[PDB]
Order: sequence, then C-alpha cells, then structure tokens
Amino acid sequence: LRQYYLSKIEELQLIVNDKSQNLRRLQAQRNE
Amino acid sequence: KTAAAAAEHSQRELDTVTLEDIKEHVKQLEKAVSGKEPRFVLRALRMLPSTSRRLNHYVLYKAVQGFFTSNNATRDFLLPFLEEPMDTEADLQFRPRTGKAASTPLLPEVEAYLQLLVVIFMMNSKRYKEAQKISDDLMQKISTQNRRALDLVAAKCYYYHARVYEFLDKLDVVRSFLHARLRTATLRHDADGQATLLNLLLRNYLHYSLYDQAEKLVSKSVFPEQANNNEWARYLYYTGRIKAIQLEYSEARRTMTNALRKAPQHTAVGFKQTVHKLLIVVELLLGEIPDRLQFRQPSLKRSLMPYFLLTQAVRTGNLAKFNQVLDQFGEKFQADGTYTLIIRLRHNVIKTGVRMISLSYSRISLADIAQKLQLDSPEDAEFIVAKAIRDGVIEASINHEKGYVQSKEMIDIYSTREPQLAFHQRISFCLDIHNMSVKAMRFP
Amino acid sequence: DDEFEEFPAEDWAGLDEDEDAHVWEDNWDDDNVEDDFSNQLRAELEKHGY
Amino acid sequence: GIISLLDEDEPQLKEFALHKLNAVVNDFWAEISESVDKIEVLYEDEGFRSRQFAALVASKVFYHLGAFEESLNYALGAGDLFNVNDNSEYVETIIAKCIDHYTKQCVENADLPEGEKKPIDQRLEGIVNKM
Amino acid sequence: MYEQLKGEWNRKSPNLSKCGEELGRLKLVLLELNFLPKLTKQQLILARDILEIGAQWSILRKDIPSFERYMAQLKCYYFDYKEQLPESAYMHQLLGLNLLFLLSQNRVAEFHTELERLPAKDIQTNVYIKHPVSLEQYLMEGSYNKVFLAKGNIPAESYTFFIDILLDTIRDEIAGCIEKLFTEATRILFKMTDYAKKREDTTIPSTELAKQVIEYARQLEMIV
Repeated sequence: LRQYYLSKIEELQLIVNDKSQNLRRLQAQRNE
Repeated sequence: KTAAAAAEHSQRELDTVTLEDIKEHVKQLEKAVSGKEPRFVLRALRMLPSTSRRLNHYVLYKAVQGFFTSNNATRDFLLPFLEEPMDTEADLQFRPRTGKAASTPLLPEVEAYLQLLVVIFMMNSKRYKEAQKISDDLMQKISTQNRRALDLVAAKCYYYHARVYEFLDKLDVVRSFLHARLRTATLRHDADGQATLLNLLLRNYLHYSLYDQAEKLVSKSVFPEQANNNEWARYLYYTGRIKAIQLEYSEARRTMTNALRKAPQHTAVGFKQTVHKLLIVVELLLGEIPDRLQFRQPSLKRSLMPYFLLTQAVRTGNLAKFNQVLDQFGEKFQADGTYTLIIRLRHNVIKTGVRMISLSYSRISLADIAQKLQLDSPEDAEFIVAKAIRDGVIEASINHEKGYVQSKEMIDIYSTREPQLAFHQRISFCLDIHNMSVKAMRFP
Repeated sequence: DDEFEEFPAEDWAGLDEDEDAHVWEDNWDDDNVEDDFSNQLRAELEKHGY
Repeated sequence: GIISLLDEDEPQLKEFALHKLNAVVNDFWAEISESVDKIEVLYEDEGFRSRQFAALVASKVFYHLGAFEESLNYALGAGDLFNVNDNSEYVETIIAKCIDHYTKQCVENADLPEGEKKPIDQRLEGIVNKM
Repeated sequence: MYEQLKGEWNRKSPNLSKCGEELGRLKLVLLELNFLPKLTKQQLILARDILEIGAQWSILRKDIPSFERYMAQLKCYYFDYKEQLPESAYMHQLLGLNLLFLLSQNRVAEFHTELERLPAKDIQTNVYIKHPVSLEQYLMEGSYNKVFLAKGNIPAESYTFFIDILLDTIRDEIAGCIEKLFTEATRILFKMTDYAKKREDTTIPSTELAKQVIEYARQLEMIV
C-alpha cells in the first residue's frame, strides 16, 4: 500500500511540521 | 593561438565555479530534506537561470561519474543511452563522496538538479531527441517516488521539457502528460508544480487557439493564491488575453493592468512588450485613451510604434487614417495577436467618442450630438446614445421630448456611502499583510 | 530573478535610424491637427470682430 | 464536443457514444464537466442497461473535478466495474478515498456501537476485502 | 456503407420524408465507421456529410436545436478534427450559419470565439462569413438599421432559418428603450400594435456595517 499508506504519511507529516515551528513562535513571544 | 588557451582557461574556471556552486545547492537540498524547509530549494530555483550554461558534455560526464558513485539505477540506465565519448587519457578523479557520503545513495533531488542542468546545456545545444528522452526518464524517476521536495525542481524540469517540446510543435503530444501530471499534483496539492502545470496547460490552448477549452480550464480549475509572482504574472496575462478575446473587456483590462504592474520592471522585455500591447488594444476597445507615457519608453518603443499610430488615429477618429494604418501594418498586427480585437475597433471607434462627449458635456441637444459624432441623423444619434447607456459606458437618461441628454445628478454616492466601502478593502488587505507577516516570523 | 523567456523578445521590428525622439515629456493631446492661433483669431474676428 | 451525439435516445447508441467518450474523458474533463447533467440523468434512469458504465464515467468526471465524495458515491453505484480494476491512478485515488470512508464509518460505529448501526454498503465491504 | 440513397436532395419536404431514408443513414452506422481517434476516408468523405444535408435538413425543416446536435461533427469536420481534403460548404455556404446561431439566440461569446478558426480569409472574405460577420460589425455599434435595410444580402444557404430568427432579437433588444415615441412607435420597427401587445438610499445599513467593524476588531485582537 505504498501508493496510499505513504500518501497519508506525507499528508500528515509536512502539515504537522507547520505545527512544530508554530509552537516556537507562540513560545518565542511568550517569553519576550 | 593564445586566444584558444585563454578560452580554455575561462572554461576551466567556469567549470570549477559551477562544481562549487553545484555542491552548494546539493548542501541546500540536504538541509531542506533534513529540516522540511524548501526555502533553499526555492533559492535554487530562483538562481537556476544564472547557472544555465557554464560546462561541457565531458565535464558533465565526469561530474556525474564522480557524484553518482552510488550504484544508482538512474545513472546505470542513463549511461548506456548517453553517447560514449571517445577514448581520452585525461580523466580527473573527482571523489567528493567518500566513506559514509559515497555509500549513501545520491538523492533524487540532486539527480534531478544535475539532469535538468544537462537539459539546459543540451538545450542551448538544441538536442531535442535526447532532451525528450531525458525528460521521459525524469518523469519515470519522479513518478516512482512521491516526495514533495522533488516537485520543487521538478516544476522547472517540466517547464524546460515543455519548452523543448514546443520547438517540435508537439503540444498535442504533451497535452496528455500535462493533463495527467496536473491531475496528480492536484491530488497531492503541490503548489508550485500546480502553478507551472496550469500555466503550460493554458499556454498550449493559447498557441492553438482552443479558447473554449482554455475558458473551461480557467473557470473550472483553481489557482492557489500562494503561487510565485512570476507564475501569477503569467496566469494573469493568459487570463486577460482569453477574456479580451471573449468580448468581456472591463475585467480583462483590470486584470491585464494588474499583471503588467506585477511583471518585472526591467526583465522580460519582449513579454512586457506583448502584455502592454494587449492592454493597449483592450483599453482602446473599451473607449479609454491609453497612457502616452508608455509609448515613449525606450524599452518598449519600436514594438509599439505601430500601436502609437493606431491609437493616435483612433483618437482623431479619421476613418481614412484608420484604414491606411491597417493597410500598412496588418502583417505586424497578425504577428502580435490582436487582429480580431482591432477588427472590432474598426467599427467600435464611435464608442470612445460617445464616451468623451457624454463625459465633457452635461446636456446636449440631440441634433448637436449628431453633428458632433458625424452621424447625419437625430434618430441615429438617439439610437447611439441609448446604446451608450445600455452598454454601461455613460450614465445619462435621454429624454426624447426636448432633445435633452441629461447627465448624472449632483454629489453622488462617493461622498455619502462610498468611502466606507472603499476603505474596507484597504483595511482588509493591510490586516492580511500584517497577519501573513507575523505568521511568517521564523522556524527556530 | 527569472529570464521569463515566455517565448518572444521583439527584435526591434523595423530598427532604422533613430528618430531622436524628444527628451521633453509629452501627454496625449500634444499632437493634433490645427491651424495655429493667430490665424485662428484671424479667421475669427470679422463680422463684429471676435 | 460529442454530447451532441450523446443527445440521442437510442440506448445502444448512447452507450456506444459513452464508451467512445471514456477514452478521452481524462483529457477533456474540463468541458465534460459541463455535461454532468446528462450523465447523472442517465444513471438515474435505472432502466438503462449500461448503468454500470454510466456510473463509472460519472465517478471519473467527479474525480477529475475534485468532488471526491461524489466520485466515491458514483464508484459505489458502479459496483463491480472497478472491482476487477486494481492498478491505475484514478482507481488508486478512488480506493484511497473509499477506504478512508470505510475507516470513518467503522470509527463512527465503534464510538456509537449501541445499535442503530449505519448500514455499510455491501459494495464497501467487497472492495475493502479486495484490497 | 448505405452509400447515397439519401440522394433525395432535389426537394423532398423532409430531407428524406421519413427518417428511414433519413435518420437511418447512420442509425447505427453512426457507430460502424471510426468517429473518434486514410481511415474511413469515405466516411470521412461523408464525414458528417452523412448529415451535412441532415444539418441542412434540420434547417430545411425548421428543425433548430438539431444543428446543435449537428455542429458536433461538421464543426469537428470543418474545424478539422483532422486536416483531410474535401471541405466545400462550411468554408462557404455553411459554418457562417453556425455564426448566425453564434448570435441567433442573442449570445455573442461563441460568435466571437470561433471567429479565430476561419483563419484569415474572414477578412480576406469569401461571400460567406463576410455577411454572417458583417451583421455583428454592422450591429454591435447600434447601427440597428445598418442591417434591416439590406438584411436581404443572404448569398448562401437559406440562413433565413435564423436571419429572421435573429432579426427577432433586435426587435426585443431595440424594444429595450429608456424603460418606464408615444404612439408613433420606433421607426426601425414601426404587426401594428401586435408590438403594443408584446408588453444606502435612506437607511444607513446598520447590520452589515456592524458585522464588518466587529470583524476588524476580531482580527485586531486575535491569535497572539
């Protein structure tokens, strides 16, 4: 199921990173 | 000959610089893969034209042998297809990859980068057969994997492949791959691949004048707003041309001016010329005098001089001058791509005059207007003014009882309830810019 | 930074001897068909004198 | 460009036209989408003998357009046409969406398994078992 | 090949009276020879010629929608689904009728769309497109009378099957007239009286403005 199972993993990996650096931005100004 | 030695030294310097730069982009690709940050790949694409031509075929072969030290199936299949170079004793040992680096297979990103570099090289070489074959191999290599990072360079790869195929006039052949790859990108939501693919899909119809098909593909398709400035400019140009040929003019002119403003200020001399030319024809057709500032620009002077003549003739409203200008410049007009709209102008000339009269006066006797617009009949004048009101060019109600042509009234909505609506768009745009700015702060 | 080789770059078409243009900056109404001004008032006046 | 031919009321004639169309559906989808009304009516006409092919064509058209829920529904109406089909991009996407749909339905049952179970179409189960 | 036999042309009120010598032409032969990509060059020879006369038939029978079910091929054929060789009717006595229909209804989009195909002989003229085109060039301005007068310039197939059908729209269009000539009626049309039979401001928008302003505030104070 490399066509699909890999399809979902990327579909929920690239997006989830955007919620990684977003956490810093919310973390950055909080400390400031 | 000292000139030959100097040229060889220059080529060697260029090749060394190019190898260093290629290593730099490879490092950028590795960083982008490690950190899910395609900013470096966007930089590589941006600087891609700069590195179009600085090597030779033997330099490329040696570089590929040194780089793809990994037992890569792509290199293994491509090497036999490549023409075997004649036996040369000079073979420098280029092994930047040792131990872990050599053992690690070369990334498809780097492979595609080098392949497209060869594409550019033998492109300037005009090596169409091998270009096509290499593009097909690249297509299979991309299709084997489903990594988003690849599409970043794969988009320009498709672009160069399409550009090669255009020389061969094989657009009817490309269309299949173009449509399929657009469908795949859409199913994956690859912004840049989608942008370029939609652009070229449109370009096909534009050159082939399948305007109904183009309208379908533009209306039904969806263009993500995060696209690059260049692709946005292309999209706006093509959409403006399609609308203008489609007899819709206001939206076409608005879009064309927006694209022209978005277009690069100093680069793309010919393309800027074309966009200006289409916008000029559209404006003249919509009964508005263009900006005389452009027609004196040194960058866009002679490609328009016929159009300066055309606009002067239309403004003067001299039928003999219009006919003579057409008789003298029809061939150039065809070449540009504006003959249809100019044929429309050839009878729509009087609209600009009616607009100017209805804008300069406030109440004109119908006989006076007939004398003004050389119709030779009050009835003809009445019909024309009704036409002007209907098309939405003038806003005056014609009273066929006292020859009145009553224009608009006193202070309009633009000082009562218009300014608020005007400011709302500005405020929305400014807040949008701020929100994008804050949300694009930083990764670390 | 794009070459934007859409396809065409107009080749100057009828490149010929430079017309020298004019460094002055001119609006649209600059060039018209007219019979001067003094002659205008002259074809004017008469009758009661304009 | 062929819907004009498709407009005939001959059942066999229209089926022949549709089979001709499905070769170039993937490349003329842009315009064909303007012809969704006729295909939807034909599929709604249960009496038509080529309902399976009509369902396949309509599901393909919706797949190109992007309304994946409609595309899955038309695949389900098609039933056994694509069950044989296993290796292709369109079928891959369709099975992706249909498997996700079965996932969601099963999850809904798991969170609300106290009877009143949502009827899972036997076609869904058959396709899941094929996978 | 049901070759000819539809050689009724001459004058059978219904191209072939009954669809038997008419619709039967294709009926299912429609399927037979290739119509979706030298081949059936003879089918190509009767291309839609199988019904060119049938398209003419519809017009020869006030069958209007029909051409719509017809253009499909004559268009594909004259638009040249594939450059072939024998095209002697739509480059002349026909297509331009599609042009009529390209406005006949009232629409223009198409009128001006296809007008790129007629490659260049359009301005080069050919007795054909010329008039089908002259009409809009001589109508868009508003010169409505520019046509009625010598609208009889129909140097081609009837076309009358829409020339009036279109000349009809003008009436309704010119009828559009500062809605809301007393009894003299429009001299471009005037049947007598059968045409007489034919037929914020003051509230400042509170809710919408409140919505927009509150959205301003929402975006101003929102996700830190």
